Amino acid sequence: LSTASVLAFERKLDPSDALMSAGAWAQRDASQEWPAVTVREKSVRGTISNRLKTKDRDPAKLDASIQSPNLQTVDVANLPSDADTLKVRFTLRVLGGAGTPSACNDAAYRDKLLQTVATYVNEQGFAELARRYAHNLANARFLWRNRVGAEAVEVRINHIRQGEVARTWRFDALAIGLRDFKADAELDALAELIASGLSGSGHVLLEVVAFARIGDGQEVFPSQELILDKGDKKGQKSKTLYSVRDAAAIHSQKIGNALRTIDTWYPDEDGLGPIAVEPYGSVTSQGKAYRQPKQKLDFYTLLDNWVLRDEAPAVEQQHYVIANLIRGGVFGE
Amino acid sequence: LSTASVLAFERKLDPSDALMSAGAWAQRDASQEWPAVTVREKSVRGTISNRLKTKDRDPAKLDASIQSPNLQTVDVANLPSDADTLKVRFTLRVLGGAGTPSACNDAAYRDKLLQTVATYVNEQGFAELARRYAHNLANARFLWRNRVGAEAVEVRINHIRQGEVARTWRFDALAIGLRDFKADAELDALAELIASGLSGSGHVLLEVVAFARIGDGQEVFPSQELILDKGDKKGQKSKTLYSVRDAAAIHSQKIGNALRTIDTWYPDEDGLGPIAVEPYGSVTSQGKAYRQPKQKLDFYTLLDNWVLRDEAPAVEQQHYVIANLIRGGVFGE
Amino acid sequence: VTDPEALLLLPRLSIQNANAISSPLTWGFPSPGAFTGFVHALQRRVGISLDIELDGVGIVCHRFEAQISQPAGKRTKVFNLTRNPLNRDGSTAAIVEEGRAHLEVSLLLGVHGDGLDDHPAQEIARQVQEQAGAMRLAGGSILPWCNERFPAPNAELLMLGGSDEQRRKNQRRLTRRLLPGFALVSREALLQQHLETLRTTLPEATTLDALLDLCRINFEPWQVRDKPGWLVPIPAGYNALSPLYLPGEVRNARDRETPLRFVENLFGLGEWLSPHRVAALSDLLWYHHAEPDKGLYRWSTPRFV
DNA sequence: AGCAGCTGCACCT
DNA sequence: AGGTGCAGCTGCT
RNA sequence: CUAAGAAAUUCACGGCGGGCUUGAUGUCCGCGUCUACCUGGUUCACUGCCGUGUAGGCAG
Repeated sequence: LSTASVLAFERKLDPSDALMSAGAWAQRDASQEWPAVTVREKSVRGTISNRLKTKDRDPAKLDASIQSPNLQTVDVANLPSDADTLKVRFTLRVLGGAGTPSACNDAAYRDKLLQTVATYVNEQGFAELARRYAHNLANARFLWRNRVGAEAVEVRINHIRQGEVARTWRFDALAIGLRDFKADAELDALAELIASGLSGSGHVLLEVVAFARIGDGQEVFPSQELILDKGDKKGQKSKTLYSVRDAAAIHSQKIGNALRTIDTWYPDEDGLGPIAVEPYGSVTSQGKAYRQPKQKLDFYTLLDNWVLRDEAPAVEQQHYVIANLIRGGVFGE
Repeated sequence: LSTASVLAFERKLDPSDALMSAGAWAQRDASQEWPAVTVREKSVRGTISNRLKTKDRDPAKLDASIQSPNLQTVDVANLPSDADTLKVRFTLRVLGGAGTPSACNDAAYRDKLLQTVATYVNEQGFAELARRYAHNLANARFLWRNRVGAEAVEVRINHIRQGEVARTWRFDALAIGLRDFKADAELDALAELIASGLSGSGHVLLEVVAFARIGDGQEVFPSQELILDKGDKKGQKSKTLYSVRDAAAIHSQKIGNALRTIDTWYPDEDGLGPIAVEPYGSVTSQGKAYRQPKQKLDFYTLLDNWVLRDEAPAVEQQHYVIANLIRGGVFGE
Repeated sequence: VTDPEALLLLPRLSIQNANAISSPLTWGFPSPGAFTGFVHALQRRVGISLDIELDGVGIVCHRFEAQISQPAGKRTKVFNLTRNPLNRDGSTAAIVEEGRAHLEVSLLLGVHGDGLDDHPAQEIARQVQEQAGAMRLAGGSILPWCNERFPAPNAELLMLGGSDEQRRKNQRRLTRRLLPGFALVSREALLQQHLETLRTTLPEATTLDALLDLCRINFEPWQVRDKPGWLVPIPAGYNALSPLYLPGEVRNARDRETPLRFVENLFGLGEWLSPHRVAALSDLLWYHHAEPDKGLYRWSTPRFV
């Protein structure tokens, strides 16, 4: 028995693009007609602040570079001067049926994998994973830089059963930290709903709205696009922000990456905090791979030891493997 | 007698390119001015997630590969943020005269083929194949990934005889599963209609519209294009969705492949579900060919045993070869 | 060669997945031989049973939509393909490139037989429409009726009937239904004229049909040498590479009851024009004729200017 | 008493 | 996201 | 009798870090817009009465 040649997993926990709108705090219950945060342009005169090559550290060349500065156009998004609260809204569907791949070659490999995940579900439910997902919804981690230095963050989560709301959760997202996973009754009820969605025993659709009290006219941070070339035929536009229908918006993969920031079992440390679940669980902001393949704690070696050779790892690493299965991806040769 | 050197069956069950649109649930009766779902672009930045070679498990090399960003441009298609229902509409014409090939070099072989399929219609009608095609139109199998995890799917089929609607069918596509084949009076009436269209007793025209209740602003999945790479050149857009006049669409052959998923008589198993009918019946998702030529259950040897050798196979294998006749093809040496 | 007694108008034919390449040199609109074969199969299917003959096609191409893409670092274009099913060993398939397209075209068909004699015009038009709503045109399916409820019925128009001024008024009111699209004609005379005035430098013929339909940028005596119309390459027809062959003597024929030959494509120049620029609406009818003593098997549109 | 197929291998730029 | 052939091969008789 | 006849692309993803664009300015001289017309084309389908009536008529 060997691993399959092609083997692919569709994602559970599908979010949408989060849209931004603006309003005043304590009108946030009437925040259905709040106007969108629009993306504008402004001019930026760039100074000289890079490290020099020290073949270019001659003072005459430096002053000649300072005398002629370069200029860009830059997309920017601010709150209005009369509104102090950013509202960010998206929808998230929890699907279930996490072990089944969407593509496979070997029948014996997918049957061994299916009974492996069946034994995992029978040992413990999705309660740890859904507890951590509900925590990452409770604290507003999906506000990436908009949460930083906010005065008050409040998350409203609506389980939507038919076209109307079935249940409502209200969270103070600054009390629920970004560091540890506590216990709370409403948080455990949300975790039970997410675990019921992940187990295939229901169809879970939630609407997540987050209100951050930042200040009047302050800068908000939508998702940022990719610029390949830049010339004078444009405005020397050097920064593009993502937008859905003239609304500053966040990419769906950004919200998804902030949802699955649950991995506290990586071997290097635990005082740093959780990271996102990746094969060779890596942080682009730190340029580093936790769970290196030289240690036996990346996703691929753990999966191959669990399925092929029946070496079941510790329950923390089993949580990590099933989290990587819910995350989805292309796993094969 | 021998096989003709050319053999060419024109396809029946011609579908159209299914166009997508969006709106709210319980407005689906007035869903004629529903706006089209459009294809946007966005940027993705990923990490290293695939399997590394055993020579490339070096941790310094892994960190040095991580510290170079991985950026793609991706075509995406979403629902609007105030619509939760995807509407997929296509037209399907049934022609009839399922026996006659478009080309046959041997005259006596085509006469033996014509009386063979004539005797097949005389033995029983198309009602097995017609009931299975009406099942695949009843459950929304043509919603390929859009059906997965949907809240409520609902199919409306309008038979149009003249310029106006002759008859209407209304189905809850989630009650009708994808595994078994039931019997229902409306479903059997549609089966009679498509059987009479297949028998050459008319030219049936159908308009099929499927409403899936996914969620507000969620992602839909149209067809993807085939772009062969410009290898020694710049990087390309790494996903391209199909669109007909700025409306996200599913390919015609994708709907056709979803329609003829009727074959529950392949020898390997019977609980894995129906597959699409083709000679050496092979699914691309499993990557493995059922109905191998080393067993005598593929299309070519069954056709040669029924026509040339006059060994009539079992009634489900006659159903299989009749479905391969309706499917069409270019057969010969 | 034969002036039609009447014209039938296939009003707005939408076609999905039609063949785009249609030639080893062109890739755009399909060849006119496809439309001539369409009306010959239509005459075989419903034309014979009505004491009607059909002779030619006029084509106007209301809209075009090719399934192509430009590969992001080049100025050329590639075709979008389909995923064929797997081989019998389940490995993969062999990629053969085909070019699909979407078309909106109208057809002008000439009639000589007992048109208004045996049957009225409305029933003839309706059953020819019903016959053409069950076949395929150029490798791609005729897309059936959708929420276009207006453009359904045809107009069987008698050519020489009525007064000559009334003839011009009814052909103008039929041209009023052919406004958005641009009709297609053959331009062999313009090809030979430019071939003769180019032969003052060098005697080559394919280099003419190269130089006729590109953007020639001539230096300052920066200008662009321009033709007054929309000159395109077309597959002009077939010229035989072989003598005649009996129905049995070649293996793997389409039928053992019809003679066979090996052929090559002759290429010529066509032209897209506005339909108001032609005064006689029977000038646009593409006839295909055989000269079987040699290989010259032609589609053109004679009696046009 | 062979036959036909069949799989597999190799070529090659 | 190759066509080809042919050497060898299996074989059971 | 149509370079005919046949076809599933597809699974997954964090683009963000930061910035002073500034100084200075005379828009201005001159000019013939005229001649001639039916708003009615039934153009206000109204107001009130007898009659249980919306059925039917009346009076100005």
